[PDB]
Amino acid sequence: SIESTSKSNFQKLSRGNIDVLKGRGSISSTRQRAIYPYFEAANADEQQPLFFYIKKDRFDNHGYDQYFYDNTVGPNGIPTLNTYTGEIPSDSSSLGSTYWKKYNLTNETSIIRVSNSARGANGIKIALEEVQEGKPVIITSGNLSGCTTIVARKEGYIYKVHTGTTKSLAGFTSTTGVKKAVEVLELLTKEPIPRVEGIMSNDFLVDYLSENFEDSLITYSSSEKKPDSQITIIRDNVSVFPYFLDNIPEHGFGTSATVLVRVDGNVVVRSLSESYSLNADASEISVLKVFSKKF
Repeated sequence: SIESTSKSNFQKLSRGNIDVLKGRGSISSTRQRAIYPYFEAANADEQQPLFFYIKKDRFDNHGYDQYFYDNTVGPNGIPTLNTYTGEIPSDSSSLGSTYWKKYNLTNETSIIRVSNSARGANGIKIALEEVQEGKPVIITSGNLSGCTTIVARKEGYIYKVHTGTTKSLAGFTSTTGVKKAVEVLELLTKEPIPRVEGIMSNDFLVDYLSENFEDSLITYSSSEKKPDSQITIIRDNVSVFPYFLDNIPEHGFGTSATVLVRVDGNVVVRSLSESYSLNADASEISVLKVFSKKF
């Protein structure tokens, strides 16, 4: 039953098993419910004037944060960063969700959804030690449609940033989007005055992550039509995963989910990025590429 299968899903997750998320689509909902783990968030948006926000506060029940919101979508807009519990991992606001609209992970699972901002990046910083046994945490990116996500670890903390644009600013994500993501990482790593003024590209992001974090994973779109997006440098402590590759999938989306679970007293961190294809009516999905990484 949905109930028995969902309980089984939870037990697998609570034991640090990330296979429970493989090939089941994106986890994404606009629901808002307070969760137990403390974490910090930040935003860097490229509007005029430029905008920056640092949040060292908790997300409360029933109530979006206007600075992590985009009123450009739907009859009343939608949040770009929100927290909720696992009884409903995905809802009708998510086109890349199938399995998670039917089955769940129970209310004992906590979820943090981090989307990109209108013209920039949103990011969070969470301590591994904040996780409690039997209460797994999932950081989800929602559906990726050209945007970039970054997951990285540094001195007991996991950082996850999602950058891109909701509008059709061609070439934005691989350039200005990178600048916004780096500014957010700087703000979350005790640098109140970030100064990222050089030439931006995905290569810059790889070089930056290599120099400032222990290990990281970049989930992005690689396109010859927008060469700044193509990575040409190699760094041993930076893994890269192109979920979109030059018009392939012609119709689809990417996913990025990171789990933090305390198993037998030790907090484990695993990340999973996938690429899916969608049919004309967007009613069925097919997994194409998968990347599994332990932090």
